[PDB]
Amino acid sequence: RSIPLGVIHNSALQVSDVDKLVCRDKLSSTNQLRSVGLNLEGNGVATDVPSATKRWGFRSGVPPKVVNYEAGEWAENCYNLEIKKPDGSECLPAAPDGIRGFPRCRYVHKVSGTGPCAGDFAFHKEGAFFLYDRLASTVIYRGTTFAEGVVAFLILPQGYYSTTIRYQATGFGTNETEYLFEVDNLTYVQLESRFTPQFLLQLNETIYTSGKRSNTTGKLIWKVNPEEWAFWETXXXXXX
Amino acid sequence: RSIPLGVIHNSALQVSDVDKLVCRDKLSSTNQLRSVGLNLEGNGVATDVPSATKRWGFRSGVPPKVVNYEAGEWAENCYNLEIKKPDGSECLPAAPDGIRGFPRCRYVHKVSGTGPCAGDFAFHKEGAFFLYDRLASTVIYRGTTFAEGVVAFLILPQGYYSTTIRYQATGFGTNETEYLFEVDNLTYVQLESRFTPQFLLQLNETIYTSGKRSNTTGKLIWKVNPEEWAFWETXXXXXX
Amino acid sequence: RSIPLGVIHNSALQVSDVDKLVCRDKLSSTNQLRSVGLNLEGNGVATDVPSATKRWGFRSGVPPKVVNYEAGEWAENCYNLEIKKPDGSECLPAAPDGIRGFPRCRYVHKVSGTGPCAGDFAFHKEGAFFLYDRLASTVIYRGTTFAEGVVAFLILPQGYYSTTIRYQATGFGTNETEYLFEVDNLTYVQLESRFTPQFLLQLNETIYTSGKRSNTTGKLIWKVNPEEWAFWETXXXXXX
Amino acid sequence: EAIVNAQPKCNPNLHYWTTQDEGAAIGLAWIPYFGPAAEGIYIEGLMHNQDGLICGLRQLANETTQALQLFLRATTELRTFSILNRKAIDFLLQRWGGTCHILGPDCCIEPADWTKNITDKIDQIIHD
Amino acid sequence: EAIVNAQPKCNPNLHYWTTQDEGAAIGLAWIPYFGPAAEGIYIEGLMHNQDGLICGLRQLANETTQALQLFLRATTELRTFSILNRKAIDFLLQRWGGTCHILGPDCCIEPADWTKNITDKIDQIIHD
Amino acid sequence: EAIVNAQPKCNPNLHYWTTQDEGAAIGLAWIPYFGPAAEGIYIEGLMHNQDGLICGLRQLANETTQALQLFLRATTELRTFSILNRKAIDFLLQRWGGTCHILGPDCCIEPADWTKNITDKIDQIIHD
Ligand SMILES: *[C@@H]1O[C@H](CO)[C@@H](O[C@@H]2O[C@H](CO)[C@@H](O[C@@H]3O[C@H](CO[C@H]4O[C@H](CO)[C@@H](O)[C@H](O)[C@@H]4O)[C@@H](O)[C@H](O[C@H]4O[C@H](CO)[C@@H](O)[C@H](O)[C@@H]4O)[C@@H]3O)[C@H](O)[C@H]2NC(C)=O)[C@H](O)[C@H]1NC(C)=O
Ligand SMILES: *[C@@H]1O[C@H](CO)[C@@H](O[C@@H]2O[C@H](CO)[C@@H](O[C@@H]3O[C@H](CO[C@H]4O[C@H](CO)[C@@H](O)[C@H](O)[C@@H]4O)[C@@H](O)[C@H](O[C@H]4O[C@H](CO)[C@@H](O)[C@H](O)[C@@H]4O)[C@@H]3O)[C@H](O)[C@H]2NC(C)=O)[C@H](O)[C@H]1NC(C)=O
Ligand SMILES: *[C@@H]1O[C@H](CO)[C@@H](O[C@@H]2O[C@H](CO)[C@@H](O[C@@H]3O[C@H](CO[C@H]4O[C@H](CO)[C@@H](O)[C@H](O)[C@@H]4O)[C@@H](O)[C@H](O[C@H]4O[C@H](CO)[C@@H](O)[C@H](O)[C@@H]4O)[C@@H]3O)[C@H](O)[C@H]2NC(C)=O)[C@H](O)[C@H]1NC(C)=O
Ligand SMILES: CSC[C@]12C[C@@H]3C[C@](C(=O)N[C@H]4CC[C@H](N)CC4)(C1)C[C@@](c1ccccc1)(C3)C2
Ligand SMILES: CSC[C@]12C[C@@H]3C[C@](C(=O)N[C@H]4CC[C@H](N)CC4)(C1)C[C@@](c1ccccc1)(C3)C2
Ligand SMILES: CSC[C@]12C[C@@H]3C[C@](C(=O)N[C@H]4CC[C@H](N)CC4)(C1)C[C@@](c1ccccc1)(C3)C2
Ligand SMILES: *[C@@H]1O[C@H](CO)[C@@H](O)[C@H](O)[C@H]1NC(C)=O
Ligand SMILES: *[C@@H]1O[C@H](CO)[C@@H](O)[C@H](O)[C@H]1NC(C)=O
Ligand SMILES: *[C@@H]1O[C@H](CO)[C@@H](O)[C@H](O)[C@H]1NC(C)=O
Ligand SMILES: *[C@@H]1O[C@H](CO)[C@@H](O)[C@H](O)[C@H]1NC(C)=O
Ligand SMILES: *[C@@H]1O[C@H](CO)[C@@H](O)[C@H](O)[C@H]1NC(C)=O
Ligand SMILES: *[C@@H]1O[C@H](CO)[C@@H](O)[C@H](O)[C@H]1NC(C)=O
Ligand SMILES: *[C@@H]1O[C@H](CO)[C@@H](O)[C@H](O)[C@H]1NC(C)=O
Ligand SMILES: *[C@@H]1O[C@H](CO)[C@@H](O)[C@H](O)[C@H]1NC(C)=O
Ligand SMILES: *[C@@H]1O[C@H](CO)[C@@H](O)[C@H](O)[C@H]1NC(C)=O
Ligand SMILES: *[C@@H]1O[C@H](CO)[C@@H](O)[C@H](O)[C@H]1NC(C)=O
Ligand SMILES: *[C@@H]1O[C@H](CO)[C@@H](O)[C@H](O)[C@H]1NC(C)=O
Ligand SMILES: *[C@@H]1O[C@H](CO)[C@@H](O)[C@H](O)[C@H]1NC(C)=O
Repeated sequence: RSIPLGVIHNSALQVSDVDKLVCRDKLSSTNQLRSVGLNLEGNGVATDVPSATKRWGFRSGVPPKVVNYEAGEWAENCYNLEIKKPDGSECLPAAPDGIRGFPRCRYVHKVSGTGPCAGDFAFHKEGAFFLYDRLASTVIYRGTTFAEGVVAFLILPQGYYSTTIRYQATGFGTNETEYLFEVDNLTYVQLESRFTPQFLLQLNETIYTSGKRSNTTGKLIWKVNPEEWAFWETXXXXXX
Repeated sequence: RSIPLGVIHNSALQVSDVDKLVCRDKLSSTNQLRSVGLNLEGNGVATDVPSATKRWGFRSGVPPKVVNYEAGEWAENCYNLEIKKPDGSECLPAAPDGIRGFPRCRYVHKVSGTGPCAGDFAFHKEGAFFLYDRLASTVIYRGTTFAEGVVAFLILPQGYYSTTIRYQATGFGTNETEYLFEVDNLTYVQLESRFTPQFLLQLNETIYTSGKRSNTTGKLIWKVNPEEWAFWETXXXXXX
Repeated sequence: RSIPLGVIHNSALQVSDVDKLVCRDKLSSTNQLRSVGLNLEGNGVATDVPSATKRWGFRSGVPPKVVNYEAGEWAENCYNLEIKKPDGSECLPAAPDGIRGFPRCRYVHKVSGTGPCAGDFAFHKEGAFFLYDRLASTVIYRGTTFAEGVVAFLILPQGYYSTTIRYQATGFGTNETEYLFEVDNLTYVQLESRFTPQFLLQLNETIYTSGKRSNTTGKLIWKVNPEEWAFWETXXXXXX
Repeated sequence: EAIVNAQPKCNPNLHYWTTQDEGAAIGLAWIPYFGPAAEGIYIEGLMHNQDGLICGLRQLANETTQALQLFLRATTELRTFSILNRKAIDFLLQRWGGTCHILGPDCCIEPADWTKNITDKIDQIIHD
Repeated sequence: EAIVNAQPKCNPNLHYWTTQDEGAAIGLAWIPYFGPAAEGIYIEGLMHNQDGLICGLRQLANETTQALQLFLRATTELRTFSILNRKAIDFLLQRWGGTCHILGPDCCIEPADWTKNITDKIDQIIHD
Repeated sequence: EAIVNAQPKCNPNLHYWTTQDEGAAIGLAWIPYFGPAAEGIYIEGLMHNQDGLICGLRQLANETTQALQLFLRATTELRTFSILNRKAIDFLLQRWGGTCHILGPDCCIEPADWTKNITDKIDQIIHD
């Protein structure tokens, strides 16, 4: 039915029944109301680029919608997309005036590349929102850092480090998408779902220090050998 | 004075006096309030293109204004205008973001052509609104289907077929405007006010089936011979 | 703390304490609330172009903000800025849709010229607003007449002549800015702070009537010889 | 006052369209990616002229126009969405924007059951 | 608190402009197509410093600026039109946002006439 | 009803960011020209799962999504800022949108102290 409103009662969070009036409920001003955003991360969804991009898809005929929210959660994983069609045209719209990136991201996964982009806008296939700076959108904007999340509404009771991880993509938004983790402009690693951000950063440092970067004009691509816990509770070639 | 608000009382719709307070009046939530749009059609105005375009005019110095409305009436007649000056410049502004055509139209009268367009925006000379998709505007947008209508505000008590009819116009927006009903790109019929949409569609089918379309590279224009009820209660040449 | 609200009590204007509830206070409708704009002029700030432009400065990283206001004060002094960098690029953004100039100005000081413009937007260094037509902005828009002012909020109790004065500027927005009052396109007067608008207009009329305008293709610049009250309570060369 | 339709004609039947924001979606249809396009978000209905409401509505919207236009002229807002919310606020301020004097014509408080609740106690006290 | 003008000067007269949304238009002037241009929608007035209100207003607007700027910093809305409506809501919530205890300092209900209405009945009962 | 977290996992700690519009600025920091850039307007906090509120919040936001999406589908407003204000209005209309019948289940008026205030007077009248 209507949009639920959370309220603290009996030492527990509840949704207030509109069909039942509680006079003991006290709302003393609009400052007692809050909209808040929570990250899908916090529910345990896979956050690696291959798993996360499978949750987004292109669709035409549905106008985008934005809703504001006033407080949010620091993110471990955010994303920033520069996707083009094979012919060079942009797949994503420029960010509307006043929409900036999500404000707290430990790792920004920046994906550049190409896909067929068969639809006017990119939506969340599970109905979640793309969280920007205190604005939640149903669609992805070009080159703008976002976290996946959902919004709640409440009656209240009466340093920062960011690291960008860059990737190339072909067939973005399809069944068989290909991802490459970028070490420099000529040195790439075949991306797997199981690669955590910390692992990619260590893999990058050991490639620089071991001198496994390309030393030709050509593109060098590494495949990494074989070598259930959430983030808060913890020329081709081969490398083993 | 203030914007009137309709309310049901004594088995009749009334406007509520603000200077008089009625405690028996019950407003239990904002969901009991509605804005609604009604079509000028329903009051019996002539709906043919020649009569309807005489109600609109161009004016400078007055900023456009939009107001939303939540429910509307299925239209028999809507209009869609592609008007240019003789020099090729557009007379009407592109539709602002989020403004789509009126959602239910039996016949869309699409008028293309030229006029002097002596003003920055096209307004309703009787003060009515142009009704789009749940937005009412004081001005006409280019290429965007609208119905003529007016808005009311209420306290509530506690398939679809569309056919486009195309026309050419010269001297649009003036005393002596000329209209042509388009059969194909080379076959036109001199438009009269008395021609109903159903008549124009039958006239079109009998021209195709009789082979009275142009069979040269040139433009063929037909004039139709001589041959008080509202819609809900029911090379030149000649043809008799 | 919160945004103050002015109210008339004991024959005096007061700010209402939110922590204290006064039941005798009567708010009978939203029409009893008003937002109003007052001009910095009315507090006695210097209004000459050299003094007033020193109160504005360029800054990046801060998004512009607009707030509406419903009533304002007739201004003696307004300003209108066409500032470019030395390379020809605009320093100020075009006025957003629906923002027009401040509606009542005895004198519009129109300043054209160049400066380094080291920041994305021009802000008021004292936190005042730029007042436009019933919209107050934190930033200056290109070519749009504004008055300097501040906004208040109230609970209410239960011809027009404009003259444009034109100036050229170099080093706009810096310590050592240079201003020229424009008589025609080839005749300028070195501007001083002490020059009132009425004096500049008289200086302009006596230059035309005395024939002290340039009579070559070149630019003639005059310096004026030596010859505490608020406005409501009252080739180079030389001229004495 | 009652609304007096003074139009040349009246269509007595109202074939209308609108939306519903509390629409019970089946399965995934509420997900924007999976749901209907802009053209398919509408419900439809048909209302007849019982109590003359349809003809009243046409006249009401007609008569609203002058006040609504004058409001739009005076606002600097490009698109106005706030009229109904403001009316609900004014509805509340009209009744509760000041001290409520019980039994006075501008105070919507019914002390009937409380007066009777007190009255039953006094009859009990008199019995004592 | 009372407003204390602490400005270097005060213009004691307020020559103002505004609009009126309930402006009784003559004939067709309310029709946008026929009405005034953007520059002609204004009424004017002149207010003097009776009760020191003009100088109070200048100081009030001056002192409002810090709180208003901090509000604008924290909102993501490009143009804010909602401040007065929100204040009217807060006015209502301050008085009616909870149970109203009659005779308590936070309940704007006057039972005077109702207490007197009851008092006249008891004097009648005592007469019985 | 109580909120029942049915997610595969729950991060029991909430490291959050927000703004404060009544932020006591030191000196000139409230002046936009002198204040922080867009990236520095945030306060931070850390909230633990006392009373299970964090896991409740995650489930609440999850369950809000269908109704919030259906609302966004039906509005033509590009950016919606008005949901909380509308909820405060509905809170008021639910209690005060009609005549308040004292002692009735839909009237949040406490006559306790007033009933006792009257009761002390009758005991005084009986003493007379
Ligand atoms: C609120 O919280 C709930 C509970 O956490 C979330 O529920 C999730 O909802 C989504 C879809 O709405 C579910 O995803 C779907 O899963 C189906 C079956 O699950 C597969 O994967 C699981 C592992 O998670 C296996 O155990 C299982 O055997 C299945 O293999 C899929 O069939 C669906 O497939 C669809 O999408 C794919 C991807 O493109 C297509 O290839 C398919 O053709 C098909 O269209 C779909 O992926 C998810 O499982 C639910 N999680 C849980 C824990 O129940 C809500 O989403 C959340 N609300 C919001 C707004 O976030
Ligand atoms: C709410 O409902 C009322 C009632 O239905 C509507 O009233 C109409 O208002 C318009 C103008 O506001 C009227 O139109 C004007 O009519 C004048 C005289 O009418 C002529 O036509 C009628 C046939 O309808 C003849 O009987 C009569 O003898 C006249 O020949 C005209 O003189 C006016 O002319 C102006 O416009 C024309 C067209 O460009 C110019 O050439 C002129 O120079 C002049 O500027 C004008 O056309 C209309 O008659 C009214 N109808 C009725 C039934 O009274 C409201 O409009 C409606 N409100 C809204 C917002 O819709
Ligand atoms: C509400 O009302 C109050 C009172 O009227 C206004 O207060 C003014 O606030 C501004 C700054 O916020 C003050 O300006 C500052 O003045 C400092 C000292 O004043 C000099 O000038 C005065 C003459 O007015 C002399 O008497 C004095 O000796 C000083 O020489 C300056 O040091 C400051 O300088 C800063 O800016 C300059 C200009 O770019 C830079 O070069 C400096 O490096 C430095 O950054 C500054 O100019 C002003 O004096 C206050 N007036 C009064 C009367 O107190 C509020 O501004 C007003 N609020 C709003 C929103 O309008
Ligand atoms: C007991 S649940 C109320 C909370 C408690 C914390 C602070 C909150 C807040 O926004 N305070 C604000 C209130 C206004 C004040 N001027 C500044 C602080 C209110 C946000 C919060 C939350 C929730 C979900 C996601 C992110 C953040 C965390 C929920
Ligand atoms: C008795 S007059 C109340 C009406 C009755 C019908 C349905 C209405 C409506 O919008 N219902 C909505 C109410 C919210 C609900 N979640 C979905 C349905 C309310 C619109 C209507 C009308 C009026 C004029 C023009 C077009 C449409 C027709 C007026
Ligand atoms: C006693 S202080 C109330 C004032 C009195 C005058 C008229 C005011 C007004 O806006 N009236 C409006 C009220 C609505 C009506 N439909 C049209 C007239 C209300 C504005 C005013 C003011 C203040 C500061 C700056 C400029 C203007 C001057 C303050
Ligand atoms: C493409 O995607 C579909 C659906 O996810 C899958 O069944 C199919 O195997 C994939 N590959 C090809 C070649 O179709
Ligand atoms: C790598 O490529 C990007 C884009 O092609 C370019 O902007 C960047 O300067 C390059 N870096 C180096 C070190 O060449
Ligand atoms: C990879 O390692 C090099 C070597 O220090 C470093 O400069 C670069 O920033 C690293 N890349 C990332 C994404 O951290
Ligand atoms: C040159 O590249 C090869 C393969 O990337 C690498 O094994 C070798 O160490 C490089 N030479 C250097 C870094 O001197
Ligand atoms: C043009 O329009 C006016 C006014 O409608 C009319 O009087 C005139 O006869 C028309 N034709 C010409 C040639 O002016
Ligand atoms: C008719 O003309 C229009 C515009 O000039 C064009 O788009 C359309 O293709 C033409 N149709 C045919 C059948 O040539
Ligand atoms: C006119 O008739 C032809 C023949 O069937 C048809 O294809 C065309 O769509 C008709 N035009 C209209 C406007 O219905
Ligand atoms: C050719 O055109 C003429 C005039 O439009 C028409 O009378 C004739 O039947 C046409 N010929 C055909 C359709 O074969
Ligand atoms: C430039 O401005 C600064 C600060 O206002 C001032 O100290 C300095 O003297 C000015 N001139 C030069 C040449 O730096
Ligand atoms: C003066 O210069 C301006 C801009 O350079 C130009 O628009 C204007 O026509 C000129 N006036 C004369 C009289 O040449
Ligand atoms: C300066 O004087 C001339 C002569 O009358 C006049 O035309 C011109 O407008 C004056 N300039 C200003 C700014 O008043
Ligand atoms: C020519 O210019 C000079 C200097 O501006 C001036 O003194 C002289 O009167 C002018 N001659 C005229 C106006 O005939």
